[PDB]
Amino acid sequence: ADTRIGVTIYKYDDCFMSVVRKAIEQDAKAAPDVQLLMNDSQNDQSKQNDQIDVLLAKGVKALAINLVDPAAAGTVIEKARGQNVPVVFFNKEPSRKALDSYDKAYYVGTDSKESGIIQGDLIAKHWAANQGWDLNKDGQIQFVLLKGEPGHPDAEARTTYVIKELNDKGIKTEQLQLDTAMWDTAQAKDKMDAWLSGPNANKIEVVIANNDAMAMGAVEALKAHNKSSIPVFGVDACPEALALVKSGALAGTVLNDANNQAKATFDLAKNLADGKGAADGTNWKIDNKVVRVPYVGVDKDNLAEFS
Ligand SMILES: OC[C@H]1O[C@@H](O)[C@H](O)[C@@H](O)[C@@H]1O
Ligand SMILES: [Ca+2]
Repeated sequence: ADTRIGVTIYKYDDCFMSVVRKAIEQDAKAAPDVQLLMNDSQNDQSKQNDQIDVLLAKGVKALAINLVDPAAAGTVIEKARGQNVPVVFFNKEPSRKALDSYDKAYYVGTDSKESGIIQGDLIAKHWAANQGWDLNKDGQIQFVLLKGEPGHPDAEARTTYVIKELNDKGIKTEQLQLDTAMWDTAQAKDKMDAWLSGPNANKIEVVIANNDAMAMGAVEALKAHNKSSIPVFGVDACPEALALVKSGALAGTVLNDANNQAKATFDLAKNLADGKGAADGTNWKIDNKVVRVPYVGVDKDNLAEFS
């Protein structure tokens, strides 16, 4: 009969996870034997926990879980273990210890630091090509940074590695501001607006955001202050962001490959639901229960390949 797979998305109103959610539903449409039970956890781990209980009570044969809280992986694993059901975590990466605590736990995502390195290289390229961006002519990038959720592996790695990569390439940096905007456009717009309204706003040379949603908020705040001359960099290559790379409102971004992350999540979940090896009949390379999908930098010079 039909194989039910339970899926939780941490919040449907996340740009990137909306792409992933839709892609996984398209993938399921192409598997006549599988029924997806899709849940919006509304950015609340307690809601997600209850949703998982309901899915397990409905007899799902696998779970695909996009955690609200990464630290809740253990909690979720113990729920799955109660039914001896496999779980494919995706996009918010559990700790190695959590993954190793249950032989039926897997993870699909990315090499988080790669996105930071790529973003840093993009900034380095554009900085070298636009020395007018060095407003105070000190040879250093005076930056502000809009961080994702504290503790989220992508937020932590993108924040560390964008700056490390710039510095390693011989570009000194001065952090003027850094705060979280929780992956959200409105929070980022308000934070950027505050920074532009504070004393020494005039020192800001480059805006770095851990994702496109926050970058797009910054773009709007810059526009409101007639400061669009300041470049903004993001991560994801969300559809709206690519339009802004085209228009010049966004200086660069980094494709976070939602389509392939969705496909790997679905393929592994379906195999595990069927009691097969996770990668059976696929080309996915699973390394110690993890699949990582490459990022790719995007700017006007290669936009034609992504538009
Ligand atoms: O967990 C959700 C987050 O995942 C990250 O990989 C994406 O870059 C963000 O846009 C998204 O908000
Ligand atoms: Ca400078």
